[PDB]
Amino acid sequence: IKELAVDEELEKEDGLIPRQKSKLCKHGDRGMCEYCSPLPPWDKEYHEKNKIKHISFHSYLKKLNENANKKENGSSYISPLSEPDFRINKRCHNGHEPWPRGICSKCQPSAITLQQQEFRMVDHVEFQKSEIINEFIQAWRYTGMQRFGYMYGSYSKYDNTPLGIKAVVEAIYEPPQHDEQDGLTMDVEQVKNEMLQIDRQAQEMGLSRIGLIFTDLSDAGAGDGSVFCKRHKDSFFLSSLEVIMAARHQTRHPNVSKYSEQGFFSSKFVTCVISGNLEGEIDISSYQVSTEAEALVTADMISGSTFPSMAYINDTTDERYVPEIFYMKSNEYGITVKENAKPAFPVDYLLVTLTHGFPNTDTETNSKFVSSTGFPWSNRQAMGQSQDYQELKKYLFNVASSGDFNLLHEKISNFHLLLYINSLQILSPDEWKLLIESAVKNEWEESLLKLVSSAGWQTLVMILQESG
Amino acid sequence: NEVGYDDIGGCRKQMAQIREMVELPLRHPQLFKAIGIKPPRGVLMYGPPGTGKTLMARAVANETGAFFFLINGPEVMSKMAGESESNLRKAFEEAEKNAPAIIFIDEIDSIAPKRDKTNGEVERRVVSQLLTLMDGMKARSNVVVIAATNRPNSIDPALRRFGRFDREVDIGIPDATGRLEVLRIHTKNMKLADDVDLEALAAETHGYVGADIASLCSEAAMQQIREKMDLLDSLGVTMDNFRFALGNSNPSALRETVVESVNVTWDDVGGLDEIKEELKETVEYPVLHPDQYTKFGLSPSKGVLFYGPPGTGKTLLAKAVATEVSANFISVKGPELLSMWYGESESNIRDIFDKARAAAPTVVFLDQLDSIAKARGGSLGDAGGASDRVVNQLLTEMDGMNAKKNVFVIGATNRPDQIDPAILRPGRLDQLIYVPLPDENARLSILNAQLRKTPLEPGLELTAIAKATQGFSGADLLYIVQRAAKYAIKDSI
Amino acid sequence: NEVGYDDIGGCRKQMAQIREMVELPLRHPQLFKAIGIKPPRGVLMYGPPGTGKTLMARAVANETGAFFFLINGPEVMSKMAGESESNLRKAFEEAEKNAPAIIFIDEIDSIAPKRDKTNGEVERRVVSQLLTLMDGMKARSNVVVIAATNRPNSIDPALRRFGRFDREVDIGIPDATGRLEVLRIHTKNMKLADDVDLEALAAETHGYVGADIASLCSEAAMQQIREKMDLDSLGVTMDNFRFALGNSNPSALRETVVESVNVTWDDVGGLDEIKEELKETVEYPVLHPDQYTKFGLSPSKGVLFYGPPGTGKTLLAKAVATEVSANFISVKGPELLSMWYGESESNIRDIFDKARAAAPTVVFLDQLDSIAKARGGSLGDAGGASDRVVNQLLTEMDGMNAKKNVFVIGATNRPDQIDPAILRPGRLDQLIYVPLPDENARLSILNAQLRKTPLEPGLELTAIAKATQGFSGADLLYIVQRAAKYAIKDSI
Amino acid sequence: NEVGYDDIGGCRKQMAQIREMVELPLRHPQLFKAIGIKPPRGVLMYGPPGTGKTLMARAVANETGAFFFLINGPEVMSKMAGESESNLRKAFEEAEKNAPAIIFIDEIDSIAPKRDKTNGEVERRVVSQLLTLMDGMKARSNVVVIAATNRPNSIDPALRRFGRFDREVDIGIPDATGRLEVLRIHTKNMKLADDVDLEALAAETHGYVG
Ligand SMILES: Nc1ncnc2c1ncn2[C@@H]1O[C@H](COP(=O)(O)OP(=O)(O)OP(=O)(O)O)[C@@H](O)[C@H]1O
Ligand SMILES: Nc1ncnc2c1ncn2[C@@H]1O[C@H](COP(=O)(O)OP(=O)(O)OP(=O)(O)O)[C@@H](O)[C@H]1O
Ligand SMILES: Nc1ncnc2c1ncn2[C@@H]1O[C@H](COP(=O)(O)OP(=O)(O)OP(=O)(O)O)[C@@H](O)[C@H]1O
Ligand SMILES: Nc1ncnc2c1ncn2[C@@H]1O[C@H](COP(=O)(O)OP(=O)(O)OP(=O)(O)O)[C@@H](O)[C@H]1O
Ligand SMILES: Nc1ncnc2c1ncn2[C@@H]1O[C@H](COP(=O)(O)OP(=O)(O)OP(=O)(O)O)[C@@H](O)[C@H]1O
Ligand SMILES: [Zn+2]
Ligand SMILES: [Zn+2]
Repeated sequence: IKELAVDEELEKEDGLIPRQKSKLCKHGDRGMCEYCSPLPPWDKEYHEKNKIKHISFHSYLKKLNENANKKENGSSYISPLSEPDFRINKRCHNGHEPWPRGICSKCQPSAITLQQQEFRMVDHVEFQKSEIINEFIQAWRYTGMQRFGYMYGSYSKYDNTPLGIKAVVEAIYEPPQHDEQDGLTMDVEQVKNEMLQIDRQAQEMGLSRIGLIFTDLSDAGAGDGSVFCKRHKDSFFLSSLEVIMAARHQTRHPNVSKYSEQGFFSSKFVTCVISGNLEGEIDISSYQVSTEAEALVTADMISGSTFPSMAYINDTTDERYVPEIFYMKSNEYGITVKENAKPAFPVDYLLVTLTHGFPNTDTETNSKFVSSTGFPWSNRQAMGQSQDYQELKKYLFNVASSGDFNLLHEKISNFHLLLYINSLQILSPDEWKLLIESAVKNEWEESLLKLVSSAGWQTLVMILQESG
Repeated sequence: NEVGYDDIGGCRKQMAQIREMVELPLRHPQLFKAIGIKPPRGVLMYGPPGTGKTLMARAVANETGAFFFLINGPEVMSKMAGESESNLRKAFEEAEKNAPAIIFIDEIDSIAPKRDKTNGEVERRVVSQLLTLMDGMKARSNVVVIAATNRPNSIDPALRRFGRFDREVDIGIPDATGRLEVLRIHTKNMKLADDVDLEALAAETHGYVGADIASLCSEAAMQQIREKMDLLDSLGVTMDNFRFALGNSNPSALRETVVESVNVTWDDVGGLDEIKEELKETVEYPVLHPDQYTKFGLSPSKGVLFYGPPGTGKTLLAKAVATEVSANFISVKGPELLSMWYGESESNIRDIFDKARAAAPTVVFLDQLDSIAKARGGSLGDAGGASDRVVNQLLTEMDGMNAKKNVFVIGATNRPDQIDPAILRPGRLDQLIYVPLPDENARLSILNAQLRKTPLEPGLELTAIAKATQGFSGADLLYIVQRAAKYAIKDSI
Repeated sequence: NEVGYDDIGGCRKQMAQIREMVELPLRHPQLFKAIGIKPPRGVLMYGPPGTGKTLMARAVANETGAFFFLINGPEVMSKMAGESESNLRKAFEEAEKNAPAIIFIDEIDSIAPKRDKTNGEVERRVVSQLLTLMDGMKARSNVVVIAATNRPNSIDPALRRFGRFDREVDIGIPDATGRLEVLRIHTKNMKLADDVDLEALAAETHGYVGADIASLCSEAAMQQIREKMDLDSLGVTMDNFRFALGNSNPSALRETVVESVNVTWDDVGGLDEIKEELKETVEYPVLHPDQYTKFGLSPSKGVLFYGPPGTGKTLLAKAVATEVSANFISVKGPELLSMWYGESESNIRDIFDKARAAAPTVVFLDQLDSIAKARGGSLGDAGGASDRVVNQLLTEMDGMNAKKNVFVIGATNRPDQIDPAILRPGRLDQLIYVPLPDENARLSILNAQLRKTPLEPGLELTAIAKATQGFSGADLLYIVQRAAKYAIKDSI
Repeated sequence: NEVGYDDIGGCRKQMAQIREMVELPLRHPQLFKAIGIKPPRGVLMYGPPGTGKTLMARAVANETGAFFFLINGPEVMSKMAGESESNLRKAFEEAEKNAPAIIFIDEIDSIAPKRDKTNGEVERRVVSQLLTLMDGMKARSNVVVIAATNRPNSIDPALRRFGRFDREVDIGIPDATGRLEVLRIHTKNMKLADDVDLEALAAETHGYVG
């Protein structure tokens, strides 16, 4: 099987950390005893020294390869990187062949200790431009209600975190949803039918749906104060209703891995939320879900509770056997061992954090999508920017009826403009594929003149001039 | 894929004890509320290994209709951060939600040791969780707990209370008709020949267990396919394959508690024409006529001290007495002494004393009296408490044992005055039988006894050899006859 | 770069025996159908180190292509929370996921031994995890388990049962030209000369289980490159293997002498009558043991000896180890005596258990006055007494099988400290007092030393022997020891 | 610091046979290819401590220019039985990366004791890691291991069987000429007068370790 091009590059590099000679070393200069030996990239002591709170899963893959492959014979190639299962094997390899009549300890799911995950799949989410997500908050500034979107992007290496993958996003697509002041809830059938055609155009453009965003602002008084502070240390970090939508999105998009026995493991999916800081701004934060316990129990046992920090655990009806969930908390006198014989266990423990950021404006490798970021989006029907062909006379117009190719190609690289053109499918699919590849790639000057000489682009500007 | 119900032979007496115990109140909630007696909620099975502990529990629970919650011994307590109690609390809670249920705790001796052999802190946490949760089943939830173990003395003594574990079921070794019954249900799917005789195999195998009988049929089939192999047509297991399996293999006595009945018949010790009437009143008459002691009220003397000259005296003067019983003989000997410095000094004898009345009939032979209580019972004794724990359990287990079941002990030594005099206390050794030196009328029949399987010419006079033996005992009679067999094979050489 | 079936020789009988229980449950499992029985799982190998236990396990794995697995002794033994009980069942379910598979547990005595010493630790619950794991293997013809150890008596006897571990096999010592097959494997890659011959090496290498043979050819290559002061043609020679015999020790770092002292029949001076009576010992009934079953009587169990010291109680005591080359052992008198009181009866037990396991064997005793102690302990009052050391061997030597080549032989100097039950018939029958040699036997006493040294024939052999008028057999060694430092006298 | 061959004497008959044991397979590994057999991996030294057991390994390391890996005895065995097996795995992996390399360990009796009646120690999981690490790695790799200890009979007999530690050297106390040689070495910088003696000063010691 074949993995991603980014995932195979992190596997080949060892990522060792070099050290220097010290006063504690008693050996010679041409050697190393223990104090200047090469440090492994999975040691968590070096991680918390530089305030890195997770061990960068590609290095966690290396720390399990040392346990799988040894100096001894072995002759196995097991590679035990699989999803730990809480479901019940029906055959059970014993005399209690039905679960209605019989269950023993080798098939019973053990009591969940609630230990936090030490490794994250995505180590650092990054963005492309501050003007891209400024249009997303501007949707709230016009209708006053919450929004929703899906992030399309790619992946590359990250040199800050040892053996880490960074998440790059390029554009944000919004599905048609019904907004509300308190929260939001849309139909999953019309979104999945709409997201199927966007994945078609994302393949030729080199994009993949790897993220989503949802807003939560609660403006205070619209004067000096920006927003309220809903999510803090004493309150919930992520609501339990949005854990369900984050869990189903990770199971729909698996990550291919040759080390896993099933063929897919350790999904690379980000969930970002606009919530605001403690003091005064609308700074965002992102956390992703845990694979070890939460990713498998969401198929059978997650039920909604009235508290945003916790989630209710329901009962067993003849196939849905669940084990007891335990966690430690302080009582009125001291700190005690596991107490939970009670439902509504918290879900903030099962989240691992990420580091969001925006790159510097002075230099970058590329940006690939900065045309205007002011074009009316596809499914923004709550706002007034959902126009017909009247907008195409205002937006591009083949500027001033005779456009220069340095000023014409800079507008054609928009994500939602190219996704609006092919829906009319005036051009051929072969000429459309070279149209979107010219706008997204470099050395575009020889191929842009091929587009203007084609009869399909001439019919597009002729059918636009007669219409309003 | 499970075993049936009638696939167990030899254990029919303990089957009828357990069919009314755990099967009948499980399917019938009535006839206990009407009689006003609550059913027992705990049974304990114990005995030697390889006797049917884990087999009978799966057989009695399958074809009755039950839940059959299985739980293994060493699989629990191997958890981290203290979740073995939650795996035990969810075990008993999920059983009573869909009653009737059976909770079979297999290998309970690996969970509950005694409080003097405690290890760490998680071993105390799981024995007190089990004792608390056992008392919570008094709501008549139709939950029966079956516990199987191997050593009843190593378990914690706080498990047998009024409600936790009241009844105990002991599984003994099968007899000649019992070992024959397991051979019928083990050669069912096997292709057998006509030369085999299962009655002769059960009569030869006396000290065999319920697991050794499976080795006798499986090794003879493996031996037959080692012969039939060349360029599957007929694979009937022959008598010689079972005879070879008796030779190369062995019973369960791998220097454990010995299971054999090696006894010789009469006229195998020479003479005894005035001594045979003195030995017939101690191992036959308590078995043949037990009512003569119950009508009068006397305690039968189950112990006779033996001492005599060199030569004979140890085994052939004691094993020739019990020809009519021929039960299992569990003996102590030379290597069965203080090998472990802690605990295993009289605890290896505690399963001999308490099991003699539970697994009756069982004859225990006692020898090497000068190596157990020589310096410890004397006037000087032991000073320091190092190994003074040997002369206590040999005396305090005498008054605590009555003549309820068939018990028998025999003490034999070469020096009768080298043992502690409290072993010869009244009430236990009131019958003292002395085996004397064989005279001239008995030494000639000794030479006719130890020359049994020999091609002896009857034309010679064996009296003339024995007439020159006055201070020569039966060992010197064995010494004078071994040299006669050395030069006899040299004539063939 | 893996080994195969032809990689090791010398154990060809044990190779064809162990190949039946691995190929037939995997290649052709249809023979177990329509016969009723179930194919077994456990194979038990045991022997001395350096015999190739792990070599035979890897050779049968690569020659079949099965899913081989390895479980080490000291590796998986945890003290954290019982993790050894979770990692044993983890290895069993991983071997059950791939068919066919084979696991290997070396040094199985290190994982949960017999409870004569520990009896209270977690190893009691470790072995009981292995009982229910092997008995719950209802998956037919999938997993075959093999094990390797060095002492079969230190393991718990619950493993030797029907289900888990039956069909044990002892990997013996390649004495019947088996070292020639080991030399054919190791020396086939080295460059050889014409003077070498592998048949002239196995006859002189007593023991030599195989690990030291691989060390012998490597050390012979070190002697060949030693003369090179430094295009290259080295080879080997016969003198390189003769250099490696004397300048390298055989497998005797644990015990000094256990095999022999390199003597023969005619190294004891005189005493031709006891040479005839020594032909009624274990030389006699081994090649014909059915005559005693025909005649219906057990053979002689023990012959005892006592007399003047220095008359052949170490030469003739070690001459039995050379006239049959049996599994000899060497144990001293108070070396059997231990410092612990509870060990006073088990130390004779493991010695006698090795005698019935290494049949045919030769044992002996020296200075039984420290062992017999006919009074039975001097005073008492202690936590332990000197009474269980003699009362245990008098009963254990009676509880031995007659057809197992077990016997005793004595060498004492005091006939009064020994107990009358020690000299009992059936345990020590022939009361043979060793005599002082007369004038007809003291001529070959000096000739026992003159066989190897080049004595001048002009010197009269009986002139020095005629000076003895009641001397012992060791006193004529003192003359040739005095002459060993009186013969040179000018060559400094 | 930077020691050489001419810094110690006395054991020169054993120093010559050491130079054919650790320098000859490293400088000329193709000589064992022509003879067929593999070069030896483990040679250990013993004797009284303080005859220069640690200085002998540093002298042959600086006189060859190879990599010098060092694992201390009472340092890596004092951990909680979990990092010692990974330190030995890191020891053989780093020496393979920068071949030619030597591996010097000292006080192996603290790592490898014998099994006796006084059970209760750890005694496992570290030496068994050294058993499965040392029997491999012989695919003409330029690596050798050198052990050092005080009591040569307290070591476990499984190490000195074959292929792991097969060659041994006995560096003991020097003779009268051996202490005379180290007296000239240790007095090369002290500006002494002509009144001092060397043969009489060495003969008046007669039991002095180096
Ligand atoms: N009536 C019987 N008594 C004893 N054993 C039997 C009987 N019938 C069959 N067996 C054989 O004995 C085995 C069952 O023994 P079991 O599993 O009970 O061992 P145990 O020592 O009695 O208990 P445990 O399993 O706890 O050691 C079966 O594999 C079967 O072949
Ligand atoms: N009727 C008999 N009278 C005398 N000796 C006999 C007789 N039958 C057999 N023997 C022989 O005498 C021996 C009996 O000796 P035994 O085993 O009693 O030794 P012991 O020293 O008397 O026993 P202990 O060690 O208890 O004193 C047997 O080996 C047997 O060959
Ligand atoms: N056919 C053979 N028979 C005996 N020895 C051999 C054979 N072939 C090679 N040898 C030598 O014997 C040694 C095999 O010993 P091995 O590695 O099995 O030690 P072991 O102690 O048996 O293993 P374990 O530690 O599992 O008990 C090898 O080093 C090899 O040189
Ligand atoms: N046939 C012989 N007769 C007498 N002496 C011999 C004979 N052959 C060799 N010797 C010499 O006599 C010595 C034998 O003495 P031995 O070792 O038996 O001492 P011992 O005191 O008899 O033994 P123990 O310590 O068991 O009493 C040998 O050193 C040997 O040189
Ligand atoms: N040839 C020599 N013989 C003896 N001593 C020497 C020699 N050359 C130098 N020395 C001195 O002896 C010391 C060597 O001791 P070393 O460092 O070996 O301690 P050690 O206790 O032997 O090492 P370890 O800690 O490994 O046991 C050096 O400090 C050095 O000054
Ligand atoms: Zn260092
Ligand atoms: Zn199950």
